[PDB]
Amino acid sequence: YIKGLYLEGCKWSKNGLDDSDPKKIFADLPILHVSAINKKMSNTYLCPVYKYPKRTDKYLIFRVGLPCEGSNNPSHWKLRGVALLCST
Amino acid sequence: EVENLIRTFSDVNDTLDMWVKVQKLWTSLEPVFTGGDIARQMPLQAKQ
Amino acid sequence: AYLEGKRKKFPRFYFVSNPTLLKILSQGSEPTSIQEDFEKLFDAITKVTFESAKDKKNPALKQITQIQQVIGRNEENISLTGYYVKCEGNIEDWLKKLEQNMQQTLKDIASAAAQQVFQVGLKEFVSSQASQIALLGLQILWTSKVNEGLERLSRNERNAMDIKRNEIKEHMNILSSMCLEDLNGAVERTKVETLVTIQVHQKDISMDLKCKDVNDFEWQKQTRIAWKTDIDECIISITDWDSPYSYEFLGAKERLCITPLTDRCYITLAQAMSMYYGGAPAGPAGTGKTETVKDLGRTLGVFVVVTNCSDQHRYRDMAKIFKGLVQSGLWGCFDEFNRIDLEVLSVVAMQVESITTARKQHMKKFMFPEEEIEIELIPTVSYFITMNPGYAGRQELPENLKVLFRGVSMMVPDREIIIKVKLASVGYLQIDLLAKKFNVLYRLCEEQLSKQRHYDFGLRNILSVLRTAGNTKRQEIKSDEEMLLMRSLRDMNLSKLVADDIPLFNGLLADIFPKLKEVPKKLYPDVEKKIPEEINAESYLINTPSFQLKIIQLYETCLVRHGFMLVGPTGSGKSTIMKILTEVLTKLGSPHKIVIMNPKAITAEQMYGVKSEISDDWIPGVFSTIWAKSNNRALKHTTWITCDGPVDAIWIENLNTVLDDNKILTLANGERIAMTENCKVVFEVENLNNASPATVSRCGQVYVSPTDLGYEAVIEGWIRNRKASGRAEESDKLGNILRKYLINMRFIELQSKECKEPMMDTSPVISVINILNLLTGCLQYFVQTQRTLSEQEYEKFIVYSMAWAIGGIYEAQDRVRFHELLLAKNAPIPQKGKENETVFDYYVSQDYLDWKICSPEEWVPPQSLQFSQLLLPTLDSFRAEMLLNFILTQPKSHTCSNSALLIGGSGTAKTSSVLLYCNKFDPQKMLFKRTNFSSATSPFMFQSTIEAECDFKVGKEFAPPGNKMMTIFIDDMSMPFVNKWGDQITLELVRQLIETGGFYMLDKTQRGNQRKMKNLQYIGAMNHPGGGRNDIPNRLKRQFFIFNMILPLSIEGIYGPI
Amino acid sequence: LVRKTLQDTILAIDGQIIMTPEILEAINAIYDAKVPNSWLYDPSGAEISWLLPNLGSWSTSLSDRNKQLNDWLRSGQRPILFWLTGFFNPQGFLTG
Amino acid sequence: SAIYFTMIEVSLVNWMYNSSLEQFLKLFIESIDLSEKAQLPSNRVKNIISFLTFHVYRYVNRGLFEKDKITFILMMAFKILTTAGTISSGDVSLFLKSGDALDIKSERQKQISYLEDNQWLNILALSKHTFSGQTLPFFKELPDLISRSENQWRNWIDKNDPENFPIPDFAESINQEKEIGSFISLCLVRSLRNDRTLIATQNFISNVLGKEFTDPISYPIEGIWQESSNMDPVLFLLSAGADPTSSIDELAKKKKKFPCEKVSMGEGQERVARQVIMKGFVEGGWVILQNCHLGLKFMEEIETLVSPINQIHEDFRLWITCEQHPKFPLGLLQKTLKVTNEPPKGLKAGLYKTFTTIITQEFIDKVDHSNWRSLIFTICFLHSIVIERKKFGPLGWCVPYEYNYSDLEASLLYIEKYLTNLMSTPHNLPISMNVVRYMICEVQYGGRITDDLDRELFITYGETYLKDGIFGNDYFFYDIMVDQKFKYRIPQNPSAELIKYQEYIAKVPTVDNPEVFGLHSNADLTFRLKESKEMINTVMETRPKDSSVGGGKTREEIVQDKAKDMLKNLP
Amino acid sequence: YINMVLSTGEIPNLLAKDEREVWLGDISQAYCKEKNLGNIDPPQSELWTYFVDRVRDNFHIMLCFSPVGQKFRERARKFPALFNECTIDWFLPWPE
Ligand SMILES: Nc1ncnc2c1ncn2[C@@H]1O[C@H](COP(=O)(O)OP(=O)(O)OP(=O)(O)O)[C@@H](O)[C@H]1O
Ligand SMILES: Nc1ncnc2c1ncn2[C@@H]1O[C@H](COP(=O)(O)OP(=O)(O)O)[C@@H](O)[C@H]1O
Ligand SMILES: [Mg+2]
Ligand SMILES: [Mg+2]
Repeated sequence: YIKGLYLEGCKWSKNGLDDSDPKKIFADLPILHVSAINKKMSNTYLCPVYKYPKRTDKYLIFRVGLPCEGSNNPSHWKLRGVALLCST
Repeated sequence: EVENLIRTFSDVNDTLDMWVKVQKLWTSLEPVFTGGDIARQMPLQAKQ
Repeated sequence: AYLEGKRKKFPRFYFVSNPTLLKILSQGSEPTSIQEDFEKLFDAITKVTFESAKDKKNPALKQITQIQQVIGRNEENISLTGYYVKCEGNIEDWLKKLEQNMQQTLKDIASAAAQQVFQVGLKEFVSSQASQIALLGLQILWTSKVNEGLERLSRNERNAMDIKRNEIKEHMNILSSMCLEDLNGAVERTKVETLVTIQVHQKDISMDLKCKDVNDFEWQKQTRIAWKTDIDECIISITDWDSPYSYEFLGAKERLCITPLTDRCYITLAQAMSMYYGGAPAGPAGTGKTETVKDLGRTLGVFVVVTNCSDQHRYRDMAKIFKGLVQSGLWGCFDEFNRIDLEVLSVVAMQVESITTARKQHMKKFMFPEEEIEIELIPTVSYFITMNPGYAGRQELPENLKVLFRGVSMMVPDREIIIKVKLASVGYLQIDLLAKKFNVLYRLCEEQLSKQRHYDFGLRNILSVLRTAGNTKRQEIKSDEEMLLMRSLRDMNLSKLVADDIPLFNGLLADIFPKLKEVPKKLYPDVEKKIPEEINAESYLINTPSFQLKIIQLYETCLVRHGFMLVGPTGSGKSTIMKILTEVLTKLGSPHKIVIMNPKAITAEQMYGVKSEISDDWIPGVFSTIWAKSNNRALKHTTWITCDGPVDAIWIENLNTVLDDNKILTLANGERIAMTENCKVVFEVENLNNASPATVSRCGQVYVSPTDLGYEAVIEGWIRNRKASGRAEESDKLGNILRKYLINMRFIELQSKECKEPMMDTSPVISVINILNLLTGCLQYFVQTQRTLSEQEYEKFIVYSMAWAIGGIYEAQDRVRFHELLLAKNAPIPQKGKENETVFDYYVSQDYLDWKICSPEEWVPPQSLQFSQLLLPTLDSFRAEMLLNFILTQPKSHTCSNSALLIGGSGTAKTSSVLLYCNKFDPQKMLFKRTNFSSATSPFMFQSTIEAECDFKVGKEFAPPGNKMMTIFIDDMSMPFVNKWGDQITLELVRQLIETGGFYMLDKTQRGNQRKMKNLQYIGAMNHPGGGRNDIPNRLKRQFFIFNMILPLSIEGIYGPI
Repeated sequence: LVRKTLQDTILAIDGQIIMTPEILEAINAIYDAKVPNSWLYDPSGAEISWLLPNLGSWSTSLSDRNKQLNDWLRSGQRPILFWLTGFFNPQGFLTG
Repeated sequence: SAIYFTMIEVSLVNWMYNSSLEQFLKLFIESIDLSEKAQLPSNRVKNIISFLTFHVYRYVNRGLFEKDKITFILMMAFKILTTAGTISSGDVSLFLKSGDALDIKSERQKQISYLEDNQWLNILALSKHTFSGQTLPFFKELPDLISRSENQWRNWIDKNDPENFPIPDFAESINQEKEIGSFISLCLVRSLRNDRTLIATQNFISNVLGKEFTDPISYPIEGIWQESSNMDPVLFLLSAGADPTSSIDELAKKKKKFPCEKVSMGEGQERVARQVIMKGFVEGGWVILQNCHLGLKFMEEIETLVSPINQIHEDFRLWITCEQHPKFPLGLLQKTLKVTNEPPKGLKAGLYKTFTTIITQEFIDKVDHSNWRSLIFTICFLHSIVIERKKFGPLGWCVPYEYNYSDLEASLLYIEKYLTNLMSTPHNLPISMNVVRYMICEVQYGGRITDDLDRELFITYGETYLKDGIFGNDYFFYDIMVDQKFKYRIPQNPSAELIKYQEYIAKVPTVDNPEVFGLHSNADLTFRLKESKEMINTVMETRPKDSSVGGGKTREEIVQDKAKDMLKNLP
Repeated sequence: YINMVLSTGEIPNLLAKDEREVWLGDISQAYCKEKNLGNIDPPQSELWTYFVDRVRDNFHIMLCFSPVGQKFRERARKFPALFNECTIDWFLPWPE
């Protein structure tokens, strides 16, 4: 149960990823529950959790699958620059 | 005496500056043409 | 102008320097003379065979009949089966004839192999064919198997690709089972390894291809070599770019592991060449930009002229190379091209722009800048720039250059793929599985484990594991692949690991390998029986499991390595493990000698020997003369040249060639001494901190942690040594009491918590060694009289000896907290005293045994008095006299070195209290010498004084005048200069001299022979560390007994009589 | 490192100690509410503390980061909701 | 004196910017002569001051890059107010910092939901600042006023143009002070709604210096030649992807100098340049020196060569062109006339530059198929959109790679090779397998790309722009409500005409909506914030290290009080 | 050297070994008289120890350093018993 990650470019509206509210940059994400799956797709956005807003490959922590189910492609979020920031 | 020594050392410089150069040139080219194979060719540059 | 005229006839001359061309053209008549310079003209043709030819008509005319590439001692030989090179007078005409017949033979040989590879086995084929054509043949096979596979998918024959993949796996099992046969020579090894670096990439690709036609893009991407029967010419396709094979004789060359990055890099470099733009791969150092460009050249069979670019390169020097590439038709990568001065690159841009414009228009000839005539362009040119963004060199390239060169950003090559190749190269199947596990461990263990300097979990240690993991796979093939790797991972790393990190490691090893329940170790049943037997010879040695384990681990490394080193803190039992192992190996066949030297104690120049500035004669080196004596195959001596001092960049660099697999010691006078099988190099380093990561990876480091030989073991031994001294009843009683305060309650752990700011920072073992010394020194009276005491009388002596050994280093405020802690744990203490009364004031009397306040002896005025030279008996002097008497009267032992340093504040009566003790010495019975250290004092300054002060000799051994037992006071011991590495050079001589009882003579005549002083005591006095004053080395602290001199509370007793 | 520098900056202005090259840089930074480069990066170039631009925000994190470590260390039980930002090696935590 | 000491503050920003005192005195003396002559002595003085400020600003602003253009006119505005008692060093210091020193633990709790934690510490800094020539803090009880249940304060922060609307509860007292009132009305907008600082400064500069300073000058090359003499050369500062050599020749045609000497500076081009310049000196003629920053040794020599001691013809004008370089010879900068030729860096202005330059009528006729001209636009449209992403910073591209026109040329040259092989083969559409096209245009541009998540972004742009339905007419990339709404099509040409592409690029809007890059409307608030933090960071470096700040507290005493206030909060 | 002299009282290998016996010859007649009129011929090791103490009693080393010089602070750290062992009289700035 990680806390205090901030979606840049996007908001979380409980139906997956949703378009950000006007003049409200860095919308806060709810409690992320991280585990292991043990290894063993379309309409699931493999978002990168960054240590800082700078976003270089040094400050990449890990990638998080964010559902994005309804009326918005995962490729549309990549263009919107969606990414989970620890710092700001 | 000083003006004559300056004139002397001026002409010494002109000689010695030219000498070290002519040596180096000569030192570079002494192996080629004394050597047989390049000197076999360039008969004109061998005679010089 | 004539030279430039020959240069234009055989372009490759452009890549040779003017002296070497002039040498070759002058020696054009005698073609044997040219043989040295063949390796500059062409690639991988080091030496050429010269036959007798036309021996009947126009004789003494030699003919060239085979091309050799020589690697070390072995060669790759492609004979010219027809197309002999008859070698005429004019060198540049027969050299052209040789480059022509080279290619024309390879084309003939490669043609007849790309036919053979289909109707001959892969084990059978690769053995017959030369490296370059085995590689080319294997590649031709694979691209036929895929093509044919995909062709049958397009016609809808189901599982037609799965059938071809199965062949591609057979082809790969063959190549891994040819790595297991260990064929002779460095050529056939580099031949089979390059085949395996390819066939993992061939398999990897065609394992996850998924294409339903030959023309589908995921296949077109892939580098494909095929032999076209219609144009009878090998053509190498990448995407849409179909180059012919150049047929340069590359011989047997190392190939880099082909990553999915490298495949995508190859496409870019190809797309550049097709569009006639240059290529310029730009990445951080160690990605092998140069090597990947070369690998593409070697894939197309074309010579790649590397030119190590620098500041010294001018626009003329560069223009010469480019006029070679265009006229020759060879590629030409420029290693570190950023490092060229920006001035040059503006002129080079016009050279490259002029070449480009000619290639785009397909011009047969173009005029180069600063050239009067138009020069011939070969269409198959290329030019590449290996740059570095985040430059260590100069600013980014000019605006003109950017346009001409198509970049490839090259990341650091994924480590898993490097390992996967290297595991295949050894002879393992299921490489993909292992290589993931093996990576995960080393990537994770680097983060989780403590960042210690001797830990290397980079590629250096990884490649080291895989050669040892391989040597184990060849011998036991039937054994499970995971267990062999898991075992070869374990046995190498376990030695290195500190005691805290062994449970962390064994956890990671049991995380990533949960299938493998338990792995059996190398029993070594011969040596394991001797260690107990050998230990019980010496009275003072106790055998713990965690100690016996570390002796085995030193022997495990001693067998495989020749440069094994023994890391660990001070008093860890490193020197004793050495001595035991050798005393075991002596009793199992061959005897084993150790030669302890301190490399820091002596100057680098004086250790290895250097050329004398006066009389121009060579002075022997100290190490060289030990090494030369040590390396002789006579009477199976097998000596171990140990280097007790700390490793530094300065002195190991000269010795670096010995540690490596060459095993030859260079003195830098043109003398190279070979290392015999019998002799070995050791290092008793404490830290290994200030040493390069390269030199560490060479040596096989065994770490000995504090807990391997605990202080509990040292105490238990000291008590064992008392019982062997003929006094069992005493030892039995000192046991019950020593255990009660030291092991049962962890008093040194409790003290160290409650008391803050100790004036000198000492380890817990050092404190215990000092206890056992001082506890000896007190009871040394009752040994002489054979007087056993009660448990009350010992329990006073022990708490005295504890108080000064453990709590001596503490200042006045902490002495009270220490004394208050003895009251909490119900030790015997003085019941009655004054305000600010401590244990430290009192002592336990010999005559009658109880706590007595230690009043100083009453002063006797020394006739005529000068206040300046008037030293009186004082409370602080008494306690110092008393303690110094206990350490210095003792007989030399394993615990004691008869030496007692006293730390203390500036002007706290250190120097006085020693000079008060150093009087009242019978001149006949004892002597005294004072040598004041300073920042200037080097080891040769100190060595020269002690050597002069004891000249009397008893046989080999030296001594002070007569046999006096001189006590060498070293005032201001801390002062000598601490260097950048944090190692005091002159104190590493002091330590050597106290420990080993000697040093190595530095007179020119006699080198590599020890001088050993028989009877010397050593007092020291230093201002306590901190506040920009030097701390003494931790290693040295262990030799000395250490107590803190404190300013008096009342100087009434001192100055009141005066 | 912060403790050391701050104490020296109070001494250096008063004239108790000579101004080192690192202390002059730290005094300049603290005036204009930027983090002294000494604290962000070590001489080698490796990152030693979290990279925030402002001093005020950098100082709140130092308190908040330390609180989550200290409240975990002193108490037996670990946080129910971990603050991933607060760790120096969050990649190391997740592998943990 | 103020203005010149601004020009010394600008020298610290960039080495190329530094102008001599001797160059300033020419501007200062000229500003006296050229000014309007008034009979009244005060009006005459007023007329010189107005003319001086501009005439020097005009001169300096020419030799400044677009990022440091607005930074300079803000430094000049402070340097004018810092001389009078209107602004102190502490006032200038506030605006730059504005409670980024304060930590929330030590100070008050936020208490308000709609303010961010930084916006509140910015408020707190205003609440504790006394400004200049005032007894108590102006903004004391602001955090009381904003905490009050008044929607007027929520509305003002939520407005699109906050700096244009009046401050909800404090407006009445801001209008009473004329000189400082404009600066405290700026400090409020820097504190709350930081992102609108570059736009708030223009409002401030216009109330301090006059309207004429906010307006763009945009100097033509005829003016740059008219300003220049024979003895004083014309230095051009080149940002990467700029070349003014064409624009010189354009002017040279009207002046009858078109066939002029050009010399790409390098190693062993010094001997060429001398021979060329000695012709120019006597005969007359223009001399364009390219990439001058590379051949530094000649730049020290050319200063003394082009001096009045050597005989120079009146016609002869020297033209240097060089990208900015540290350890450029100062002597030359102090003689030359410094201009900056920077790309206009819009999407229209970007598209225009590619279709005017590297695309020609020759180029769009190379393959001779509709689907080549269609693809020529899509690669050139994608090119600009990938450049204008870099404006938005780390959201844009994790790492900013200067994508040269070489990347565009190559990606186009590829499509010739590809289409020619499909043109050779017997709705009249080629196969144009876009799977391949994606990969190769994400291999030509992929050369620059170091980051793996920036790669995945470009790859994603490929899949949105180079899809199979671009060849059909009724496809429009992004139909955005920019102004009713612009379509952002592929322009359709029956007959291939470069004019009809350049004609459509006219109709494209100047103000690029963020929706064109697939970003949200809030992307501009992240862009605006970055270019305003960049402005504040550049003007912070210029600030003097003088202890006398004002308000009875030195620079070292402010540091002391903070260093002591930190040590007690440390754990 | 003047540090070494002040702490030890003697420089090692300063004067020739033959020159010792000449010097110590003159010293002897004062030594025998000073040590409560001993009037016995001393050994050459017991004569030195008096001569060294006779050197120190007589030989004074006045040093004259500047506190503002950066070397001054280094010399105190670098040479122990050059600052500690000699009485430091500090020269204040001149009064009215
Ligand atoms: N097995 C043992 N049982 C009892 N005492 C031991 C044992 N091994 C070593 N000691 C003793 O403990 C001390 C350890 O010294 P030793 O030289 O063996 O360690 P070391 O790590 O080489 O020390 P250093 O490197 O600091 O000189 C010595 O007093 C030694 O005799
Ligand atoms: N027992 C003593 N009788 C007379 N003076 C003493 C005695 N002990 C110390 N002192 C004086 O106190 C000082 C201590 O300094 P010193 O003896 O050189 O020791 P340190 O090594 O601490 O400098 C000297 O000036 C010495 O004369
Ligand atoms: Mg040892
Ligand atoms: Mg002393």
